[PDB]
This record gives sequence, structure tokens and C-alpha cells, in this order.
Amino acid sequence: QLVLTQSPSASASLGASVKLTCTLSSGHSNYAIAWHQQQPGKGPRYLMKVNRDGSHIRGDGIPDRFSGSTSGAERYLTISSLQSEDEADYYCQTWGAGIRVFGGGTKLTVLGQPKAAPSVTLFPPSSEELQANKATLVCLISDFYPGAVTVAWKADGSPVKAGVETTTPSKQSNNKYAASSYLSLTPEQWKSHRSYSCQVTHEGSTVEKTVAP
Amino acid sequence: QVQLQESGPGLVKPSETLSLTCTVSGGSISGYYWSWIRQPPGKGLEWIGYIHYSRSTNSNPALKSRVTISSDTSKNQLSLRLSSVTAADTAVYYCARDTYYYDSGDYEDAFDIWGQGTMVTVSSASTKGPSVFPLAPGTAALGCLVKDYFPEPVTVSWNSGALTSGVHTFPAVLQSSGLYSLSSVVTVPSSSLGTQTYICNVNHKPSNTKVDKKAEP
Ligand SMILES: CC(=O)N[C@@H]1[C@@H](O)[C@H](O)[C@@H](CO)O[C@H]1O
Repeated sequence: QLVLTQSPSASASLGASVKLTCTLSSGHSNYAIAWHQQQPGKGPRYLMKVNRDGSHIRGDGIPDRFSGSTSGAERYLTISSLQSEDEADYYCQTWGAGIRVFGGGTKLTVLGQPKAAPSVTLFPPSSEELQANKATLVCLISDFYPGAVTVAWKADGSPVKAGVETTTPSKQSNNKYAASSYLSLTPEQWKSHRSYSCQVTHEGSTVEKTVAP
Repeated sequence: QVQLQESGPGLVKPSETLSLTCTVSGGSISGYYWSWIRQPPGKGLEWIGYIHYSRSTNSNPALKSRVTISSDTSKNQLSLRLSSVTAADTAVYYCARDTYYYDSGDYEDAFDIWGQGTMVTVSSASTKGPSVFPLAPGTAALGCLVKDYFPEPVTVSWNSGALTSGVHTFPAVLQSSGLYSLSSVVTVPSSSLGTQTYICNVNHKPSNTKVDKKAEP
């Protein structure tokens, strides 16, 4: 059966090169492939076709930092001068008789990007939401790298664990991370405390924001 | 300038038939194979099948008993029908332009243009439009909180699309109710707060909901 084998992840430093690999099953070792890129949150886009003879043809608009090559049953995508936007999932794909097949995808991490401390904004429940007899506190965590944080909520200094939802950090258009945490309360709970706080820990340092009814 | 656009219901019940269309603009569907592909949330790409308007159609061996792909030359459209759906069919569905066949019968393999994708959720739950609340504000953050909608997705733009810089729309959170919520935020200069207005435009196509909300100081 026609199989394209990709390992699930690869890693290299900002500004370095990386060579992603796709291996064809032995009965199809002379096939051409296509490489596709899927940046976080987006649909796929075509990068290039890599031919059996080692030649490759990039899609229109694809940077020349992307190149392709071949060795036996192996098909390669080499990305040079790695930039933050190259963090993406890369899929190889081929053409058989009456069938097309994708590899499992390779997630590329680009290491060593500039460190950035989070900017935290804490929003109280809006008057409109309180008039709808609901209350959400929204803790916005912006512009940080690397992309891992922990969040702790408190009510008048006592920890609050119930009703907390926190998103996995997502890359912003400026290539730094953002994340959000929500604390769900009743209006009566909101109005009963002197204040609520959101504490964000990033790389061993904490940033705290407080709001009051 | 060939572009592909998928469309179809965003919500179907288990055992129903999912029906999608792929409309091609900027070029004809003639001569090419056109493929359907899907991606369950957080998973890889799966080829569903393809069609050439005069040559052949075929589908993935694992889906073939449920897959029917067709074409409509007058509408410049491809279609996918997937019968007897279950939660395993919840996915973003794409079409793509595939191999070109010359009328000599020779060909050049390709897979070079993708559509934008359309999200389909298989569930017996009913559609629900969102409630939108402002997040009121030398930089400041402001935003909109988009609560309690189903299914995904919602789109959020700012100032009717005129504001695209400090904008970030977050991944949705799945509530224990089975509904989704998200927020969208913008970082603006503090000096603009007393003069520039900021209005989020929330679109939820599955419920045909459209809401504008001003985030005012
Ligand atoms: C329409 C179609 O599937 N054409 C395929 C072609 O893409 C593939 O390169 C070749 C492999 O031998 O087999 C043909 O049947």
C-alpha cells in the first residue's frame, strides 16, 4: 500500500536550517510528492512539488528559503534562515492510481526566539453582562515568549479554582503569544468581594492585576 | 487568480447526510481533477476523494461506501455527499485543485490550490447564536466577549474590517453547557481612546447572527 511516513515533529533554532523528511513506501519509491504548509489557525497552502529526479518547483509566492530534494525513497523539504512564521505543520502528499495520500504531518518548532514578558489586562464584568444577570472576569495575557504561562485567580486574596477556563497560548500576528483566562461568577458573588485578582506566572516571574466592583 | 470556496451546513445530526459544495472562481473546472480533504480538529489531513468532470471519480477506500462526489459544469462547482455521519466526521472540509489531464490523455500531477475550508460539526444539539458583551478599555486593551454559541466558528472583525493590527481573536472555550465562548481583543494607542471608536463585528453563520458592539471607555 502507498504510505508516506513523516515523524511528528522537528526542531531547530531561529536563523538555522532544518531538513524535514518524508519517506515513500518501497513499491512507490520513484513517486513525486508535494509539500504543504499549515500555519497555526490557517488552512493549508501548497509549497512545492519535488520530482523523482531531485528537481523541485515552488508554488507562486513561496519564498526561496524553501527548497526540495530527493534521495532514494526519501523526499526532503529544506527551510533555510528559519523565521518565527515557519512554525507550522508540514504535510507531504503524493498521487497514486485512483488515490491520493498524505503523510501524518510534521510540526516544526523554531527555538530561541526573543524572550518577552506578558502584558496583563483584567476586565471586570461589563454592565451589559451584569444586566443579563451573569458575570465573567476576563484576564487577557498578551505579547509573551516562550508560550507557556500559568494563571491563578484570587477573591480577596483567597484562591479561586472553580469556574476557571484558560486557553492554550496562541501565536499572535506579531509572532508573540497571547492567552486568555475566564473566571465565571454570579453577579452576587462579584459584588460581595472587595476585589478579584489574576496572577500570571511566566518564566518564574509573576504579574498581578486586580479589579474591584 | 483561481480561487476555491467551500460551503455547506455547519451542523448535521448523527446519521444524516453531509452535503458540501466547492465553487471555483477565476477559472474553469474543466481539465482538472478536484480533490476533497478533511481535517478533524487537532489532527492530520485525510484525502476523501476526487472528481474530473469527464474522466473518473474515486474515493478513499475507508470512506468509499459513504462518499459520493459530483460536478456541475454550469455552476463551476464540485460537490461532496457523505452519508450516515457520526462524530468521527466532525472536521474542517477542504477542496483543492489536483492533476491536470491534457486531451491527449497525458497529465501533470499537481495539488496546488486549496480552498479556505468549511467547518462541520456532527451533533444533535441545536444551533445557538452568541451573546456579545464589550470589554471596555501609552497603550490600552479593549475587546469583545462572545458567549454561548454553537457550533463553531464565529468570526470577529473590528471597525468593519478597517482595523487589522493589534487584533487577536482567541480560541474558543467549550463550556460544560456544550456551548462555546471566545474573546477578541485589540491593543490601541491610549491617545486614540477619546476619539477613535472601536466596534467589534461578530458573525455566526450557522445561526445567521450578526452583532456589532462598541467597546467604549
Ligand atoms: C487520475 C489519477 O489518479 N491519475 C494517477 C496519477 O495521478 C498517478 O501519478 C499515476 C501513478 O501511476 O496513476 C494515475 O492513475
